[PDB]
Amino acid sequence: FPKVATNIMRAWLFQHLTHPYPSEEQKKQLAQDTGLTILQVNNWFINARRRIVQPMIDQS
DNA sequence: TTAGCTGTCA
DNA sequence: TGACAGCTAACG
Repeated sequence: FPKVATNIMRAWLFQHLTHPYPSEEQKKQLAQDTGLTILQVNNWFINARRRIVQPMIDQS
């Protein structure tokens, strides 16, 4: 929900459109850089992939 | 058994 | 768009 939390999560995503699956090291590092919880970080990407990444694939 | 994906509500 | 119950794939 934090406006900042979105930005930090958006960057890594588009910085890894081919491998949008972070590691346990990056998951916590994102959580610390956002203050969110691990579960919050986990769910965000899973939603982001099918709402940000996948739609662009369809357009190709 | 855990990471990830689908379906889905407020 | 952030939640989580439920199903699915990579026997210890």
